[PDB]
Amino acid sequence: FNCIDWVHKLTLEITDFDGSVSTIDLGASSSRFTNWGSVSLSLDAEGISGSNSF
Amino acid sequence: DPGCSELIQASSRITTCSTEGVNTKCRLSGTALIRAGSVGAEACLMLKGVKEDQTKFLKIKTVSSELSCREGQSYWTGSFSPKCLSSRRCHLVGECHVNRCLSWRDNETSAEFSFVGESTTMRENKCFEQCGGWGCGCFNVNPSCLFVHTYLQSVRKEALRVFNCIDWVHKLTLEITDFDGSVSTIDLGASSSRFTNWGSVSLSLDAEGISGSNSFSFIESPGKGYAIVDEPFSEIPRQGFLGEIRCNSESSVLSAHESCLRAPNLISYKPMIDQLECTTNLIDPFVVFERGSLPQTRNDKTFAASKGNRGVQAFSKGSVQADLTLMFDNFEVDFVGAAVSCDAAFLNLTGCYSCNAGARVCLSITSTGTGSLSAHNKDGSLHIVLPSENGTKDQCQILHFTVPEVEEEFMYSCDGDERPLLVKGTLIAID
Amino acid sequence: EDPHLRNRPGKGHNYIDGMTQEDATCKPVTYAGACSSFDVLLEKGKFPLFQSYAHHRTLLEAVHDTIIAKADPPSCDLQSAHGNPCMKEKLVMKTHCPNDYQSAHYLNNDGKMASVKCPPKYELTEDCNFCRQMASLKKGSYPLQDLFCQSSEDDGSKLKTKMKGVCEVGVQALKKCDGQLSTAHEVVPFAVFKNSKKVYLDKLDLKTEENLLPDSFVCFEHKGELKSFDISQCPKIGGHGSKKCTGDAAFCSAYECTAQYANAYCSHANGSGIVQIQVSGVWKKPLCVGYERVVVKRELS
Repeated sequence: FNCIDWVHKLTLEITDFDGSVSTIDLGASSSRFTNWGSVSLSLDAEGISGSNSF
Repeated sequence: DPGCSELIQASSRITTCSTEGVNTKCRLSGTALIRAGSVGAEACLMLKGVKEDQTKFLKIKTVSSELSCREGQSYWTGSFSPKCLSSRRCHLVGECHVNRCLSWRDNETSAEFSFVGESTTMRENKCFEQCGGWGCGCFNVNPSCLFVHTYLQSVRKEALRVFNCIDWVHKLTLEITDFDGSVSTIDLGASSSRFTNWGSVSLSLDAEGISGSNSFSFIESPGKGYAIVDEPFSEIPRQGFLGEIRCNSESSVLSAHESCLRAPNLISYKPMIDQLECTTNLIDPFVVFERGSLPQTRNDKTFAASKGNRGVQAFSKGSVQADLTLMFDNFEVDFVGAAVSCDAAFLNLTGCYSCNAGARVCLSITSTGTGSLSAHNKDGSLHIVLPSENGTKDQCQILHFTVPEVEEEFMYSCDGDERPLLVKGTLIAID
Repeated sequence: EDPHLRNRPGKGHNYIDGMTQEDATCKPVTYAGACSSFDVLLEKGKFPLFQSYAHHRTLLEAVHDTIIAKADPPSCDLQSAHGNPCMKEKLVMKTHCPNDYQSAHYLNNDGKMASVKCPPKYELTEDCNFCRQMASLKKGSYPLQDLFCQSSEDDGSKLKTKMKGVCEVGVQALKKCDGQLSTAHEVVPFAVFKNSKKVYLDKLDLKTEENLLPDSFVCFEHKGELKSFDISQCPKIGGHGSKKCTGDAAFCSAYECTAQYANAYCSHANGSGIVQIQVSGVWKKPLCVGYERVVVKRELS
């Protein structure tokens, strides 16, 4: 396979208020689904250009 | 304290009157031109009946100089998060087939998720190929299918209507006072036309006009402030730019209706036998909304929201040079011929001469009832008209002069009889 | 929300003095009986106003509700000579009306219900000016204009007709036109307040505020096929009534409901509530808003 763009993914281990541990991940502007609602990465200023030729 | 400044007399070409029950009912039908005032100054067209005391007033107060924006192409955007629903089924059972799951249509509803319903919520149907045999969860050697029923849900509790501007319309908010006493507030922008009960008003001459707004898009928020974006407006709902998942109304965004537009094939998928991680990559409008929240100055102006009416405006630091056009649609103006009398007194005089701001005057009008005062000099340079009331009241209006040493005797009349009145005061040079 | 356009709240009377020959099948108005003064209002695709305001009163029911006065005489005789007061007010109403009729009610200048009459044996013509000889004859009254009625006690006697660009409409002498005028036939709506005048409407601005009102619910029956019954017999919260009635959250949220023990099913209506008007830039609550097709004399150079 190939890669059209390098998505800056950040593996976050969100801990709830009661103490529930949930490990998720957020990249660029992707959203997930947690027990407390939803979360998504906002600002992103990190990337690698030239990925189609690999 | 600020009152009428540009005081002109109506021509007799469109002025008529008819006595009905000892009541001169003046009627106007035509088009008149009046000079617009500056910030604080007012303008009114004085009516002349069949005698001296019969004189009304149509004073119009100018609030401030506003620069409204012209809207056009807009859309309702918002954030959304997909909800993937995976259900792996072995081959030769139900609808799990090797030649059907690959070329699966989007409009067709799968049997593994047909219990949801054919609602207006944004949905889509996919079809992935998995493995077969006892290595994952089947009985035949043929690969199994993966029925996917992903539906979109609204994330943000509010929607935004991103619009754009093509030209800055110089709008002047006016508070027109009718002849009977009904006060109405309207607005005139560049060449706008607003119909009233006594006719219609329109703006003719314009001055301020910011050119260069086609490469800037605005963001409107219901109930809160506005915003500004430093990029040209986008119309094609593509990926990357603002407006990937748009709609046409607030209910279509808060409830995710099928009438909204979106880019084909935009929801990613991660098939993991029985697991599924569907997600999107849409730009959050609240990021630019927070990074560019008004007030945001540009070049040499100040962009802000409006007060009362919804719409983007702009503030400038220039003068007020415009001409108001009045129109009368046969509006009957009655006035009793038995007017009351009253006496006036001088108070103070502070302002400027030979300027658009003029100079305010203080006059103590003491009468016995609600009437109208009319004052005129000798050389025919100025004219004072103040609505008389009952008791000792403080009145006055804007009086422009051409000499800092103001010294001219005025003769005021409330019901026909004239009385002398000398005024004085110093002024400053205001250009 | 079953469409029931036969239940009439309040009195439900449709008759005028001098011609009370329809008090058997129209007093009150129910499912049984045949009255030409109510059956013509249920036409399909003809009277959208009465279909929209189904659970509201009309004009005759408003007169019989002791909330508005009637004209004098209430039934002008079109057969007598030496003229009649009901001539200059109806002659300007150039409208179409079927034959086999004997009466026609409308609104005059003083805000009163002015109607005509036809003694036996005379029937109305195509215009309704004179009465001619005559098949069954509809002894009721054909409504020449479409309007509704409701309960309102808001003050507004000093508010007259406020029109712009029209010097004379219908028969009333509004503003004085010193120049010329053009005679045309247009449809101009009108309105009426509590003891006022026939206030015509230039900008029709109406709204419906649907609220928990007793006239916004229809009760059914329990057999063991759901026919209507009555709404004034259902018990209330803290009050007393006849047979117990139940329903959904709207009927049980305001009244008393026992579901299984109840013997009636009260459901919510459709298109009924507080209706206000926007005249002179202010919101008011009138008695009935309607329209007509009369002679409109606008301004002309």
